[PDB]
Amino acid sequence: GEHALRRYPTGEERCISCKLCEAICPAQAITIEAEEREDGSRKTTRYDIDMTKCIYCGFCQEACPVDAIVEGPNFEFSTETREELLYDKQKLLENGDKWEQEIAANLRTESLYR
Amino acid sequence: ECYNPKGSWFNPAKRNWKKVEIWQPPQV
Amino acid sequence: ATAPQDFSLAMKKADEIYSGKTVKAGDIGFSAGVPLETYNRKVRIFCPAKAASQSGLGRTLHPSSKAPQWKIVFENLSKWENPLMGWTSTADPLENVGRSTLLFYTKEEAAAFCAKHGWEYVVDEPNPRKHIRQKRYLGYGDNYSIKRKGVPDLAHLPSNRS
Amino acid sequence: AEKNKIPETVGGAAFKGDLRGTSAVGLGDGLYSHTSKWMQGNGKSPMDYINEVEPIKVKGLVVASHGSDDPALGCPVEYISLKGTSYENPAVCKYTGNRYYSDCWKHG
Amino acid sequence: TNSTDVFNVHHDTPENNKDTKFDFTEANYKLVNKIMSNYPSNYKASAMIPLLDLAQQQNGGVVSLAVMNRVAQILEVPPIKVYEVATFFTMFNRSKMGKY
Amino acid sequence: RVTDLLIFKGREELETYLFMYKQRHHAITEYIEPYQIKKLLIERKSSNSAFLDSFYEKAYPLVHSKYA
Amino acid sequence: LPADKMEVFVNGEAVVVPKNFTVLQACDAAGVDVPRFCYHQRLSIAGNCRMCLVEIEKAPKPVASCAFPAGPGMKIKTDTPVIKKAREGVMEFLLINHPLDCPICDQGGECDLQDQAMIFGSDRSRFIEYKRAVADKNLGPLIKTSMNRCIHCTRCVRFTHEVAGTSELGITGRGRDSEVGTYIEKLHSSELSGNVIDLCPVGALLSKPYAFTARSWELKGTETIDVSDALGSNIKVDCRGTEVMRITPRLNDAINEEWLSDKGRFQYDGLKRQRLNTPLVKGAKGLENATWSAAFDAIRTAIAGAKGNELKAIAGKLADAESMIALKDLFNKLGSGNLIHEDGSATLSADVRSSYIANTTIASIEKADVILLVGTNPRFESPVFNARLRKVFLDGAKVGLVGEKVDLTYAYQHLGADVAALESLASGKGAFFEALKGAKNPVVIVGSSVLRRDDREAVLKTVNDLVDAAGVVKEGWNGFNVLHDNASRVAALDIGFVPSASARTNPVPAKVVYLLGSDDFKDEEIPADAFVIYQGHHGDKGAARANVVLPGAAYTEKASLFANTEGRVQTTRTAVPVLGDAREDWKIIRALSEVVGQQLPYDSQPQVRARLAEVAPHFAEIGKAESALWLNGQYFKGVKDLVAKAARSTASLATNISNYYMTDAISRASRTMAKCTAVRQQ
Amino acid sequence: AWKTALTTTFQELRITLSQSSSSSAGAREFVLGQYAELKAANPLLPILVRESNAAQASLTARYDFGVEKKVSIENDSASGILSKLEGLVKHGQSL
Amino acid sequence: RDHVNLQYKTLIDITAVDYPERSARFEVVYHLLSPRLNNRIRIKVVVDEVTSVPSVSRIWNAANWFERETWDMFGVFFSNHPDLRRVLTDYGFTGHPLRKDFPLTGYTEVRYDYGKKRVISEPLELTQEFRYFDFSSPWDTLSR
Ligand code: SF4
Ligand code: SF4
Ligand code: SF4
Ligand code: SF4
Ligand code: FES
Ligand SMILES: [Zn+2]
Repeated sequence: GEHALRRYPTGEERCISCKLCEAICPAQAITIEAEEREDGSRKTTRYDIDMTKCIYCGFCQEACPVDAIVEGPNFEFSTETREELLYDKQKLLENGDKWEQEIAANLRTESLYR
Repeated sequence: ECYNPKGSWFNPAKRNWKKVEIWQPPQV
Repeated sequence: ATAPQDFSLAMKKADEIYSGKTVKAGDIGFSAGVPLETYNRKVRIFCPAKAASQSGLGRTLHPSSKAPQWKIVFENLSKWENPLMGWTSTADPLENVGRSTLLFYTKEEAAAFCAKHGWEYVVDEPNPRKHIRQKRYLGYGDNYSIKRKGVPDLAHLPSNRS
Repeated sequence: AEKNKIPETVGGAAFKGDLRGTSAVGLGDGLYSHTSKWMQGNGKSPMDYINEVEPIKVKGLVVASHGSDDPALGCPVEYISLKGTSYENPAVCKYTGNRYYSDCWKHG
Repeated sequence: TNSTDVFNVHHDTPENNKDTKFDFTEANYKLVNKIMSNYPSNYKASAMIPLLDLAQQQNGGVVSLAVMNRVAQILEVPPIKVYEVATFFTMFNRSKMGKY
Repeated sequence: RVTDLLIFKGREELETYLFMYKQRHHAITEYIEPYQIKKLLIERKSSNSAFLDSFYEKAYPLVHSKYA
Repeated sequence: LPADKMEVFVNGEAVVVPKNFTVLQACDAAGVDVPRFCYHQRLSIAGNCRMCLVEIEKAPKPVASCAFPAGPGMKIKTDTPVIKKAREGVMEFLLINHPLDCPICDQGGECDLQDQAMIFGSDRSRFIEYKRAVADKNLGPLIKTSMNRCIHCTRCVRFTHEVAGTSELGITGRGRDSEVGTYIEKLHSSELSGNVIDLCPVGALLSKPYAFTARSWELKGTETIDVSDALGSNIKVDCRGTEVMRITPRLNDAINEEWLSDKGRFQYDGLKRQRLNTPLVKGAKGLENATWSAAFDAIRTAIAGAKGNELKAIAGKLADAESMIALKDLFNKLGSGNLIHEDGSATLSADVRSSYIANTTIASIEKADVILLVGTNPRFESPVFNARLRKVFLDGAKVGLVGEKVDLTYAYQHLGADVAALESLASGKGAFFEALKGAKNPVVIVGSSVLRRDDREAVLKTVNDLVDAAGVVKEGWNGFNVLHDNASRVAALDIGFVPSASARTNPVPAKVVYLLGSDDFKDEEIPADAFVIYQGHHGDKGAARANVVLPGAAYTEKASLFANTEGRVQTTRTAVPVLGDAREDWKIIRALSEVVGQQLPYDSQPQVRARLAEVAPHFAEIGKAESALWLNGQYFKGVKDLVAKAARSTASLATNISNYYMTDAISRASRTMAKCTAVRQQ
Repeated sequence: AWKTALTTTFQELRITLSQSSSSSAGAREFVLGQYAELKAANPLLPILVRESNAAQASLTARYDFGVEKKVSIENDSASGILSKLEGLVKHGQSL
Repeated sequence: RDHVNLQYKTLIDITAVDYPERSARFEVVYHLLSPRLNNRIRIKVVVDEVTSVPSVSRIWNAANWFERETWDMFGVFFSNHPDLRRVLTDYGFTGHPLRKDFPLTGYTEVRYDYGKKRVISEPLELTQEFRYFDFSSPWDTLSR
């Protein structure tokens, strides 16, 4: 369903800007640009997904090595303007925060199979 | 009317995503 | 350099058996049906040089390489940033076609294609790569040669000292 | 000031005085911090979260870091050198940002 | 259960650091000259190990950074070579050593 | 041969209108409107040469201009 | 098999190779590609990685191709199953202790280790033990270290010793805990430091400025040249969208073997800062936004007042051939001959090409037996050129310097520090003179400092006296070379961008000064009441003193011609589009020519190139260096009275480059260069 | 005589020639024999000798205000080269 | 089709492949089925832009639309075709899209204008350009 960037339990984002999800995206819906953070971490300065270009294949969730990007269980995300459907890093992180427990339970169940 | 992109007119600090800093002429 | 000895054999054989009929330069471009201002664009026919990060010779024009390595590329045009999302916007229809799909085995093939469509072209030959080691380190033995500091002076010998 | 300052790294996972790898994003807008470029609010940043977490003492000269507690539900396994590490200057997991330090090298 | 040296890089210590000065004593320097005479003049770097052993014996059993730099200056070689040789071999102790 | 192909394609263009494949608005947009626009156009004869005008207009002359 | 050539069999196919090749060289000649990690063409053979193992029927066990000499009638098998198994085993040993850092490694899309793992390795592992761990250390502002990812090849150490010559890196340790780096905390001092990053196969050494910013597949590469100095190093500029992300060298054995200096590699940072985007016209409120027409109108009103030599042109370090020929034609049409170059060697004669170019090609300096460096610090002027002089020093060439004592990587004989020593050497009183005379291939290199000297004529006459006495110029070998520190100097001399007879004879206070990218002008050049037009791409000392500022494209944004110190004409490409309301410089000058009432004939880039071909035929031969007829002696016979007129100065032959990292406007804008300068000055 | 007057007449003088060619042999003789004398008479005048292998021999003089007159010097003896330069000087006098 | 031993009663499809490196760019491919032999055969005719291929519709009625599609996508003319017309592309389309020299996005774009109450075609502008990711390895050998 709706995409969501995830955080570690400490509150640090899981994303390490490998940029594999952008390379595997069949529709080219993900644009990523990154930098070195002041502490020294490899972190993204931009992570936006076009939900009017997404095909919800789930390939990006497959390619991510740290489980940073997941397709959440939410299918109620219609909008009244197309601009609200161009997600960005802050919106994706907020969506990950809102659905954290459900996503974690689904991932714990799914880990057994794969 | 809660979420809009950062380049939107509604955004408090609207962003022009220019990747080059421009020289500011000296005063007077 | 020996032979691929695979489907490329039949590929080359289909090439040498068959041939194309000669037409005046630029006539096919009218048959193509694309905007005629496309052929006003200038063409550069070049082979990419090797990336400095990697030491593989596949991308270079080397006897190891069996893939087409000569590209037709068009000149770069204006690019801007989307005011809303900062995406890179363009108006160039021919931005990625030449890099992505226009691959040719030989420079004359790309020149023939350009002359057939009517594109003006400039062919740039790659800088020659010769795998010649320098005389100082021509071989592994040269690393431990007397060249480093000269023949050992024997004036330190006890017989020579006394 | 930030307009003419050299981009520098605080040094948690880097050194105190190094250059910071920087792209040109935000250069026109006037933002020169990593978090400013992507967060427009005044809330707590994830870097503020990771700084709040304290370094953890371990035994040995190498610690295996899987990010999370379960190996297959976190970062790839990583082996971090604990030599020359203390509470003030801990080693860092690049994937997670967790900080570690050990006293074993001092023969303890 | 690691031995004296756990570091293959220089660990700054109040005893061992850049300001520390080591030089051969005059008698030890005469021994240095006799040691060097055994090897050809142009290939003078051949004496690196005997000189490092002599400096270790003089300095109480520790090969410090000043010792390595002094040996490198005497042999007219880049200091990294003396660092590499002092790190390769076992007898060279680069940490403080006891009486025995 | 190229002439033959071009003639066949032009015959196709005629047949589209003749067989009602294309519509009235297509004919308005692609033929009648531009021709009428050209007649209604008033322009000042530019004293600047062709180079100066394109130089003032854009950096890359090869890129098209819309709504000129 | 003519003489030196032998025959070898590789996989049952006959290959004819010289006797001095190895097994790997013949395998490359055969079209077979052997897996390598530690072997490098321009570095000493190591043989440590053991990934090149092939089979020789004569030998019982597999041999390393890189270090095995090939023999007549040798049969080489690179596809035997034993070799496949050995390749897989070596790959396993390479990967057992490698960190699982592929997502966070900046070598992710460009790693030799990954690619050879896929091609020549197994798909699965059997290692369950603890991996080795290393603690990284600072090597400077430009190099990032992840020594855990380090496979113990010796490419960085061999480069630092043989090529760079700072000899700072080594393998300290024994066995598995052996580590690479300075044992002490030291920062890599060579200006060729960036090359270790490219030489590193497995991302252990990485570029700190280009850290976590992009991946390889995202970048579009355009092959262009470096204007940082007059070497004209061939580079590949990688761009994402409208941003240049990184600059890396290209192979050109003629000029830059495969090495790039740090300034050229890391000056792209200053291409995003202090940029000029719009025309600016001065008012009471200062420089303000203006359209192209308004700026041209102001320039027209200014030029109307000035007449003849009152119009003055100063070209910059980064001006290209087309903009300079445009400005030359426009100002000659207006009636001015006051065309000078900012360097300070304005009056240097452009009459004979042999006088101001390196007549010996850069490649041919390899064959030099004795080299004399006059008033030049080749390290600062061109680090890669100093690398080649180091290569010839390694062969056994004897090098003498007649300038100030400088820290060249190699050892040299200090002949003297002042002009009088060169005078004595030219007269024939010197042991080094008897070495220059004896040598079969003598090379004399004169630096740009001698050209920017108030007594350049007599110093050049003394150098020519030495040339004639020692016979460095002979049939089949011209040993006279002049090294330049700027890209635009040789082109400006070639086109004829030199003050005219009237300008030198009767100096006229300039009323309008045109700056073609000149931010290094001497302050006396502008009379301080002149109307200054600055055309350029960064805001610097030039733009601050401008009544009208005309934005122009940079070397990354324009297709322009530059001439090397050897005179080889090379051309740039448009890597990224032009920013804002800026234009190509020759188009700006031609538009201004139309505005002012003297329209220039050319209206297209090929027409400009044809005009360049007319003014100098070699400009038509892009990519080829043209030989120069040795006319230097006739020139000095011509200028007899003038060289007598030239006096003596109380200055010693020395470089004019105070700080190497900042020498032009782009470098001064760069933040990375500022950090490098601060690190050196501490 | 007229060799003194090149400076007054010409703003610059260009001698294009081929490095090794039969057509440019006369130009090579002209440049390697009279260039020193012409420079001695006109020290401050820029006489630019530019050469390429495929270059076609020519003698070009630039007068005031950018007026340029090109004279082909191909397959002409060194004396003819001198005559052609004299004609260029006379043409400059006409202006 | 009609040989007793070889009875390829069916034409599965007709296709063309553009090879710009070759002088004879287009390779027209015919795929057939013999139900009796339970076998598939592939027939290739190598042509260029100017030459034409005789229509085989009289042998197999299914060919008509397949040859019309080949004409539309690649520009290969088929002689004696009953009515050779474009099938897939928009009315008024003159370019042949599957040619390797045709841009992926094309040359024109379609929008409705309020001023002229018509849907109109305009030159292409892209808000976000197509990003070509070059994944090729130097060490690869399978590339021919
Ligand atoms: S689900 Fe598929 S299309 Fe959507 S963002 Fe992920 S990879 Fe791209
Ligand atoms: S979301 Fe996952 S795959 Fe995408 S950049 Fe971040 S870590 Fe890489
Ligand atoms: S060096 Fe190569 S294999 Fe090792 S972590 Fe980096 S990308 Fe992965
Ligand atoms: S840092 Fe790179 S070049 Fe140096 S030894 Fe390690 S892998 Fe080799
Ligand atoms: S390449 Fe020969 S052993 Fe490494
Ligand atoms: Zn971890």
